[PDB]
Amino acid sequence: GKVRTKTIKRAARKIVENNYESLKPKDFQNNKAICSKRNVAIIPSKRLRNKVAGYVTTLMNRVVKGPVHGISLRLQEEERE
RNA sequence: GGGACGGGUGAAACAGGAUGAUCCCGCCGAGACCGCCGGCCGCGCAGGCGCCUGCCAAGACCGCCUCUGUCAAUCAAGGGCGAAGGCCGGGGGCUAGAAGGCGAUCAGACACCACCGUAUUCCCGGCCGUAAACGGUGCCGCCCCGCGGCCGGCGCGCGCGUCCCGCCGGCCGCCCAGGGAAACCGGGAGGCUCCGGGCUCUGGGGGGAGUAUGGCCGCAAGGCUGAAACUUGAAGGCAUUGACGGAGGGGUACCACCAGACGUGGAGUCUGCGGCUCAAUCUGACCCAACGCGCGCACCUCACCAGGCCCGGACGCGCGGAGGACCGACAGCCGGGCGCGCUUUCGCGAUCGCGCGGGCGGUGGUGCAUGGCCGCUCCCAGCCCGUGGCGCGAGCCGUCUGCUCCAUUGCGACAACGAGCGAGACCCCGGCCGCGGGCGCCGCGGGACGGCCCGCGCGAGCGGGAGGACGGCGGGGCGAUAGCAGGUCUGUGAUGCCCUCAGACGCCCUGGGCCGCACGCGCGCUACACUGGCGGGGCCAGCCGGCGCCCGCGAGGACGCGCGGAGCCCCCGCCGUGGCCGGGACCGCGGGCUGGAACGCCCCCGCGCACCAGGAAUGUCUUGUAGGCGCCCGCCCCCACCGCG
Ligand SMILES: CC[C@H]1CN2CCc3cc(OC)c(OC)cc3[C@@H]2C[C@@H]1C[C@H]1NCCc2cc(OC)c(OC)cc21
Ligand SMILES: [Mg+2]
Ligand SMILES: [Mg+2]
Ligand SMILES: [Mg+2]
Ligand SMILES: [Mg+2]
Ligand SMILES: [Mg+2]
Repeated sequence: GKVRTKTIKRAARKIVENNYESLKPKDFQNNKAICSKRNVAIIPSKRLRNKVAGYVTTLMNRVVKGPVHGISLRLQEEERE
């Protein structure tokens, strides 16, 4: 499985926009661990958790290098003028 | 001049060439025709119109404080012009080319393709008078959204450009209203059921039939005009959804191909399927999507054939019955046998007997009356809902002519917005690691996620390299909407309606048959040998699993207890290319097992069929895979060339 279904992407986007300060991209361990938290998000199945975490890391580094539309980063401070 | 082919086709073959072709070059003759410029340019009443030079007459448009004064529009009759082909009489003869000839293609080809070639194509004079002669839209006249291009003429403005602002006329494109059955028109096909500007022509369901008979015209071919009888229930127009296409564009798959591998069809044989035979050889299914499939047929299984027992007829109503309803039997004959039948005479006692209503039962029929279960479409990626919008409407958008994915899987848009099903996720199995427990290795968890690096791409995602037990859908299960006259009434206390119901299609018993064989083929098995056959020896599997002693050559047999695994292969020798020690079909004595009963199955001696690698055709397959080798379960009294593993 390489193409990721819609559910993965939508939930991953929600997670990033919600928990951004504690998702360091480029690692598959931190993000998996954080997604394990129920205060963060709940995954019924192991494989789904790994899949979601992987997409979350790829989205997070894509964003840290160049933020995207549809994901809110509160960057006004450096673009509010 | 030079020296061997040239022509033509998808590929070829007829015609041409040492009598020098094809090719190069120069000259000569004749007759057609008028290119690239050439056009949402133009002219003309239409048909139609393209070399240079000269001559002749003509025409529309524009400009005008020119002239006349209703002189106009449309039109049967009548007159004139009129593509191409065709005809008459004269000229001319190069290309092409009806007819004709010939070579190919084809089952045929007198057609499409190739080659030769008459009339014709050209000019003069004259007939004919037809075309999808189409803008499939008659002529005159009025009003009418907006934008724009080109042609001709004239005027205004300036910074004088072949500038831009206008007017008339012409040729075009898009288009709001409006119109329409709609396609579409909008310089009208508008101003019209709110249905009257003027003139002429045509039509009244489809065929018969533009035919017959008359008339006029013409050399002719033919043109103009133009019925009836009879027959028929639809024929047609515009548009929607599907299916199909020897239509185009994107994709995809060893049930498709490339590259290979292993095979089948050639023999012998197991089995099933048609045909023949019999008393019966019981039946279902016939391209994918019937033919080792409806889970192993001596009796049952079993319907089919030859024969025979029994009522095992509930429950109600009417009549009879213990002064005796119904039921069994020793002995002798006929009967495969039975108190089956008969011949004498004993026994039993209401568990009922006859009729009428009313049952149960039945591998009997319709799978085209049905339920249920499968097969196929489908080893697919597709299917729909609420609100909203477009159309009179069936319907359309949502649900994608962009880029990606094996995938309506995703990125990014858009009169659509928002959800759902299928796909994924999901469950079983195996590879690595940990904990716990442990008669027997079996319970709970981690781990792999396109995660890291480098290239690209906004994007999702593609290519390469690592590290790791494993790297990119590892093998299976589940399986959308809608549908089929697919199979099944012979799987069932699943069933409607038919047929059978006391000489039974009920149930049971003895036999036979389903295996019978001039022949056609479907899935398989054994071989055609030296990469081998025989003998002796050594040795390791998993689904899982039972052994000792003694007789017997072996298959097997009598005892007694709980204990236990192979072929290929490797080593040593013989055989030595001979249908031979390859091959083991077929057949004759014999010894055993199961079973009430061998037609069934094993072992021993003997005989030793075809087969020398298999035509036209055709099937399957990408890693622990094909192929080769063997081992257990299923149905099973005995037996596996079958099927699941
Ligand atoms: C009109 C002549 C026909 C003669 N043949 C028959 C055999 C044949 C075999 C071919 O396979 C190689 C072939 O490929 C081009 C052509 C032929 C010709 C076919 C001719 C039939 C003709 N009409 C049908 C379709 C067709 C297609 C063609 O392909 C272009 C073609 O080539 C000239 C001719 C034809
Ligand atoms: Mg002519
Ligand atoms: Mg007309
Ligand atoms: Mg009217
Ligand atoms: Mg009418
Ligand atoms: Mg009519």
